[PDB]
Amino acid sequence: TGLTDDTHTDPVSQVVWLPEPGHSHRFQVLSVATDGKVLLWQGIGVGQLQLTKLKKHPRGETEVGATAVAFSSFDPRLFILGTEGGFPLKCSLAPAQFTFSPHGGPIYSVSCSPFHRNLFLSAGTDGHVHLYSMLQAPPLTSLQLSLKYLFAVRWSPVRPLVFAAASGKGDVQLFDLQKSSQKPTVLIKQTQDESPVYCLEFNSQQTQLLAAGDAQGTVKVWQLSTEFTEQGPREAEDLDCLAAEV
Amino acid sequence: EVEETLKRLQSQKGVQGIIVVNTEGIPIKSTMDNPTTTQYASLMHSFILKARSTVRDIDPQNDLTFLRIRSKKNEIMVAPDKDYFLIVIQNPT
Amino acid sequence: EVEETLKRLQSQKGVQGIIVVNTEGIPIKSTMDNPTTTQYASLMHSFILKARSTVRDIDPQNDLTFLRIRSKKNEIMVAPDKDYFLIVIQNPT
Amino acid sequence: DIPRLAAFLRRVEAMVIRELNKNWQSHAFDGFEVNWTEQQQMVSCLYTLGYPPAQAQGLHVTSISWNSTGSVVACAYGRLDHGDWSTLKSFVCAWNLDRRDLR
Amino acid sequence: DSLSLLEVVDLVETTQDVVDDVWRQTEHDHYPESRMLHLLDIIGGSFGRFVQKKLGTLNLWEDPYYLVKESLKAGISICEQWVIVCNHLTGQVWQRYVPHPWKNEKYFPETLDKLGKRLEEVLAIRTIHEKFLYFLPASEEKIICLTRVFEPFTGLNPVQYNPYTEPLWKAAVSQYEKIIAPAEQKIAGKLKNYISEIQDSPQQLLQAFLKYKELVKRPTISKELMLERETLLARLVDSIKDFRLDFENRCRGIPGDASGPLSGKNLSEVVNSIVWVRQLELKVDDTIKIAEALLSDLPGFRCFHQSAKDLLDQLKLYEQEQFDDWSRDIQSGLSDSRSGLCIEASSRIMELDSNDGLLKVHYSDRLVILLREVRQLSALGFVIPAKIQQVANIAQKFCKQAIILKQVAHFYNSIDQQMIQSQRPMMLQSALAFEQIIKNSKAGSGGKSQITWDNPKELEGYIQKLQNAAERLATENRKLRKWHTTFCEKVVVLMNIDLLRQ
Amino acid sequence: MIQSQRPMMLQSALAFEQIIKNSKAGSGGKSQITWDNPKELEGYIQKLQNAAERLATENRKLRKWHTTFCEKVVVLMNIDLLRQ
Amino acid sequence: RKAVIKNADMSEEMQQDSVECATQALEKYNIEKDIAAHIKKEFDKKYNPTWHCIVGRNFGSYVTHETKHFIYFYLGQVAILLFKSG
Amino acid sequence: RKAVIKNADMSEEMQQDSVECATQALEKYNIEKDIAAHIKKEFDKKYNPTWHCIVGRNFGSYVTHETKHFIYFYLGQVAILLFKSG
Amino acid sequence: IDTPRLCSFLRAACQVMAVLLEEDRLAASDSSSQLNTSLPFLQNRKVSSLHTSRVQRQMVVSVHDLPEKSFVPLLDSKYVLCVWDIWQPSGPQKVLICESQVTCCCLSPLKAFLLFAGTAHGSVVVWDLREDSRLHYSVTLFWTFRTATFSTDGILTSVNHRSPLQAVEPISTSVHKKQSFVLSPFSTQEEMSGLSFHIASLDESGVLNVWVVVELPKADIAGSISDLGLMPGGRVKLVHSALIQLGWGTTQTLNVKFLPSDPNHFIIGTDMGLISHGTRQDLRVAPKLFKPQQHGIRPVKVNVIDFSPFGEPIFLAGCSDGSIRLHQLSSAFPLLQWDSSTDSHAVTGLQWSPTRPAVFLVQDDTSNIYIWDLLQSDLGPVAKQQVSPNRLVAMAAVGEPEGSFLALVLARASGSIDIQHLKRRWAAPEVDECNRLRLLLQ
Repeated sequence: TGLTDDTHTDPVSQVVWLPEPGHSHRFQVLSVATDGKVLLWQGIGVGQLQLTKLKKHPRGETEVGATAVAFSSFDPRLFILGTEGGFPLKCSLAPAQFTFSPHGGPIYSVSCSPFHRNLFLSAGTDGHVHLYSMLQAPPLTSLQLSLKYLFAVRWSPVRPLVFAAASGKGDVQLFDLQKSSQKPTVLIKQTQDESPVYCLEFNSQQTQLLAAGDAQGTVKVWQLSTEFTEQGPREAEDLDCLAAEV
Repeated sequence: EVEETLKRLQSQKGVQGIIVVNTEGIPIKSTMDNPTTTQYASLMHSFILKARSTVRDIDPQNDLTFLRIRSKKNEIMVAPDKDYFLIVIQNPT
Repeated sequence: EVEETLKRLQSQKGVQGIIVVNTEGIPIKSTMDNPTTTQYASLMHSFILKARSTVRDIDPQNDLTFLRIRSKKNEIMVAPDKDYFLIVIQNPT
Repeated sequence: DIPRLAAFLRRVEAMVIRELNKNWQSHAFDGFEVNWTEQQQMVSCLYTLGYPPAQAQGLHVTSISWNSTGSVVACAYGRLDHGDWSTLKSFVCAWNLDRRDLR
Repeated sequence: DSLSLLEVVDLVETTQDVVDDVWRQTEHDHYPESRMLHLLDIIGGSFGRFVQKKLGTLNLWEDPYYLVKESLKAGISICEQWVIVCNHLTGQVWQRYVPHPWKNEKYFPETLDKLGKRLEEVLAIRTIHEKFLYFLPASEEKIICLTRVFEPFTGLNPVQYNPYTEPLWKAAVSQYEKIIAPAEQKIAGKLKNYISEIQDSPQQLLQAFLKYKELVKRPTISKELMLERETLLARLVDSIKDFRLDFENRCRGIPGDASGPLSGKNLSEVVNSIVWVRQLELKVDDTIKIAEALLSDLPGFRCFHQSAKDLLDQLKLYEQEQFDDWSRDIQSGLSDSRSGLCIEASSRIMELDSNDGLLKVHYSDRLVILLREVRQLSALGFVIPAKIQQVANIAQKFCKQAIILKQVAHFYNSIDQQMIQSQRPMMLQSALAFEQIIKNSKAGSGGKSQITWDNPKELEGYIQKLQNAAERLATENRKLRKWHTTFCEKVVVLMNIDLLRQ
Repeated sequence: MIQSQRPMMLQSALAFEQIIKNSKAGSGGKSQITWDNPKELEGYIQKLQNAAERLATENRKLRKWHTTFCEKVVVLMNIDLLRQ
Repeated sequence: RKAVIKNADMSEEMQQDSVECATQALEKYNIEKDIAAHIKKEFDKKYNPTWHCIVGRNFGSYVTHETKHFIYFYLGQVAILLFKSG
Repeated sequence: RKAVIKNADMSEEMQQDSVECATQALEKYNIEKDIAAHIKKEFDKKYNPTWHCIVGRNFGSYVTHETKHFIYFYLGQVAILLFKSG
Repeated sequence: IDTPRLCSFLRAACQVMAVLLEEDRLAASDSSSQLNTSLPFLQNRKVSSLHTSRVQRQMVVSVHDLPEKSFVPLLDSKYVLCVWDIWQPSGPQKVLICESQVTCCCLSPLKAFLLFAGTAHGSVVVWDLREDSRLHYSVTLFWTFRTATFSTDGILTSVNHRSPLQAVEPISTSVHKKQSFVLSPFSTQEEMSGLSFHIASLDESGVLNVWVVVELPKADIAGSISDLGLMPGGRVKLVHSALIQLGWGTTQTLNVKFLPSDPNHFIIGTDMGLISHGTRQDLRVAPKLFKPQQHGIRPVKVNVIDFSPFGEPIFLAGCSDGSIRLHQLSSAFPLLQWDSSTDSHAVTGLQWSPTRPAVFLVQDDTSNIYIWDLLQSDLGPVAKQQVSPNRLVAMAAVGEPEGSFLALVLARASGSIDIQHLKRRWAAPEVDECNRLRLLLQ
């Protein structure tokens, strides 16, 4: 059990695991403080946490809260914080480098880039999925879904550069980068009068198992075949890198 | 169609024999003697499996596309399959 | 001399890396990254042992002359030798 | 033994430098189309519907995940949108997609 | 000269402010006019020479245009920003801070203005060329040939340009427009096919024009796409029409759908209205600007702008009204009934003859409400009146104890009505021992009511004591619940076992 | 077309030939179109070509049907009479 | 993972239980020794001693079994050999 | 094929036979199942049945043996489990 | 095995083996001749032309035209393209067929994917070379024919211009596909998929045309108009003008030749005795014309144009008066105005030797070939040889710069085919490089 004192009183928005620099069996557990703390600890360390502090212009109107954090598989010390302010903040913890101005609405979801470390997702009230490359923070591309909200995004570094996400209408969109940008290729629907899905996640052990959650206490599994592998899809990475540099 | 092509191939001076191995070392068609037919089917069945594993071990999202093994006496080619592959032996000389 | 010829080979548009496997699957020279250096050396050592045996089994008076493995990702070639073989990988694309 | 190693490198060099280039641009048969699996049909739906029966009547799903190790283990958690600051609101429902998990 | 273009874009603002401030009535009514204008004239002209030199070092002809575009835009911002602030601020500085003879008049020759336009023309030309480059397979011959045809034309307006032979450049631009035209004609054809292929999807249509807007605005292409631009206009009218109706039918915020559920709903419906309207404003505003850029102010736009702008203005008013109510209610509530010595009063048990001790504390809900309230206003770029900041800082001090005080209060009130479900003395007797620990502290309840207000540390001690007991009792409760389930499950199986078979 | 000798396309082809044969009869006045004004001939050949193009399209469609029927038969010869 | 039975000298009911038991053991443990220990102990209890179980990714074996008490099967890439003898 | 005994419940003379038998088996046979079979059979002949042998590079086991008839050792990188049961 | 669903694998395996065997077959200073004159389908046809290749430096094509005498009673098209190799044994390797007179033939420079030819009546055809043998009429004694193309005879367009063609050439200038634009409705890469080179076709009218289409994913029959095969079309078109300076008043062209170095440059010759220069991208680089140090007109009716296959960009051309000029690209006037021996007759064929020295070959009407080696001698022919079986129709010099070889293939009006190898002149190579530089400097 954790503590109840000043260590971590805030109503943390997320919990994430990381590998510890020590033996690979050890995984540190973090939370996303709503107040501006970067909190990491070990198993027994949940009591008397071990690491704590990203604040730009401290002691003032500076309350750096975030709703989600994603970490790049590339390196333990690269991750993005989904700040409530709306502008994604890069942090390596506290240091920070880029403010990503293309996405201005309060963030509800982030995701790290799949392989090649250039397709970093942020999405919030804007309803627009802005990808960017942390190397320079340019607007790479913005999906222009005319939908109320977004609540989850689906990436698989295992698969080619493909995208799907669950939106606050009940539909789940799929996008084949090599075919379309704004037009969903495959779309999964709900029943006639079901309220929107509020979550989406995909099994890390691919096995073509996708799961989403409806407005009822029911989780539905789909077996998807569309995302087959192939030699050549890499082109999507070159297309995005060239767009960024021009 | 396929039988006519196989005959035409066999007529080529380079080709030393053709074996159609179907059920994991069990042939149905051969242009060779029986002892060689059975041995060859077995060897190439095991051999191709090893190559396919090697490729998957190098990268877990790629399989065999083709396999060739060469020797002083003759040269053997096989192709990947879902259910069964075909064996060709030729004299490279 | 040989260092220049290996670089010459490496400069070829097809070639994506060269590994000189010496000590029974443990290389001594490489133009590739470390994970790949050991990955290819180890796997191909196991394979060539199978390939050489395969030739001796199919005919008891012949050794291996050459092997080629093709895949969707890349292609690998090896030749046998008295003490040790060499691995070259190309991009078929 | 450096000159012995060099000698080997010379011999194989002679083979590979010639053989490789000839093969690389041989532009040989390109009709290889093998799948090793039956073609899957259009994406399916409602593969499995896991949930706590009684509790699912009033709750809605807000957090789901899969166990990386036990790929059969699907986790879900529903809750009520309001009152999440005071009372016990829900449970964590897991179900395996494993042998004999017919319910 | 030691500063880059990307930095001086901000210096122009700082320098204008500080110089106008120091001229104020400090030690003397007004410093002699000599320096009053001379220093500003030097500063303005110095920016001119600065930008002129720095843009030359960009090599506005070479291949790395990516970095050039960034630095070039900065150069323009420097030139224009200084002129704008000079012309605006001068009008008030000489009336409010320094009684300078000149009033409601400017001083600056605005040579930066011509320099800024010069760079704007260069940017527009380079940008158009890059847009043609994307279509290089369409106009390959034109793009390659014209590049070198236009090079000697650009050479009529070199870096560090001074408009003292400006007519020469005018001739160069006239030829540019007449010679580049074949490129525009071929691309215009391609664009018509590529846009008209869009099956009247407002989404794809907007993006098609948005991505190549620099080309569409060109006289040649604009006319070729006239039918497509008018078609988009009509659809854009349809869009804001739908938004208007959706707003009107939901603005009251009564059904859950009209508000829009959010995780911040725990503060109040204000957060929902803000986000809801924010989206409406952005969508309507964007459509207005796109129509303006593309239509070139045809009757189609006149009608569209009227309707869409009126809607946009109503949306802005909606937001402000909702905010004003929010702010007023919070300020009123604080001033009315919360500033009056709110304390951490002990559990009012006797009032509720059920052992349900009512820990009547004004801060009960208000702590988290205030924290969310300030978070909302801060994130959204609103000023938080001092009154809220003051009570918020106080709330922080209470929070340190309320987090643990509620725990021990809850355990007491809860255990009292959960242990009775089993009637095992194991729990009923030890719960009384816990109650005794509570009562021991309660012996000083009258004084506990005043601790947190002045010094919460004493209370922390009392709570920790009760929490330690609560941890022991909670452990016993968990064991009890575990066993209770265990025995229930086995008994319900045994009654279903037929002794004659199983 | 002549590889299958389908009476449908054979009849359509006859109708095509009728266009040529009737057009030939018109040569009494049309045999000097090119001399005076070829534009009429451009329309002439395009219309005749269009008829041929339609014929070509119809033929491929019938081939599509033909294949469909073939696909069935090869299935039918793999039916177990004692079970299916 | 996927259960594939290659050889069996065992009743249909015991075959399925062997797979099911190994599947649960594989879900609970990562170490092959501990997986084997679970499988063995469960069989001694339900089907009488004495069973032996070997679990691994790379081995060959030559063993003697009592009739109707031997199975060899895979769970994914891991082979499980289970039999009675003694 | 250097021998290192990790655990044994076996007399020293039987330990020697275990290593010597496996050593000859590994010299003669390339295939794991055949190596195991050689070793098992030699023990059945000299020390009576019923012996069982596992030879491999990656496995865990949990087995029951007759007292004083168990050995587990490596030859190089290959583990050999040799015991009597039944 | 009973099911065709598996026999597909057997087919594919055969296809692989067949190609490998075909690849395996590609094995190896005076008269030393060879003959490859099997007549499996050439019993009555007459030779009309020869063409060599660049992908297979040992490959040659030979055009044959059937007379009214039918060696076979079958419906036998009169126009075929004989494809064979120098080192292969007697017997053509492949054959292509068409309906009308075929000429203006060329091959694909990157790989043997397509074969191109211009029709006598102005249309353009292209055969699919990289196709297995199936759905083609076969004969015993086995030999199989191949016919597959969708000609411009089908869908009507303007690119035909209803004018006979004069020459075609593969234009290796494809440098597009820099990127598919992020907004797909405006991505130009898609339409260039598979396009590695274009094909040019010039007609008598002086109108130049360029296009190419490539596509593999197809099935037996298509909804659009095509042959019943899996082949691309001719939707792409570009048109370029010519004869602006030259142009009763209506002029025509005779020959065109592009620049191997930068294929965007080319020259065009006319009957009026002049050759113009131009290019594709920038049409104002050097719009000059070539002319010798002459006056008046001298309508020598230039009929053969070629290019020296070496670093310095020098074009060569010959005319009916038996003269040849070296029209250096960077000069309006030629370097060496040589009047060939036997100037009393015309130039019938020119070529540059595929060898290290800059040896140049000319054939005349009397079938007396003259050779120059300007690296070691003056403008006088360094060698010559006529033939008793005179009335030569065509020649082509074929060789490869390392194994190496050098050959010369010829054909006679009698319908026979000949070839010999005099590779002693393949290269010094050291002396050749020494004199090569010298000639360039002086």
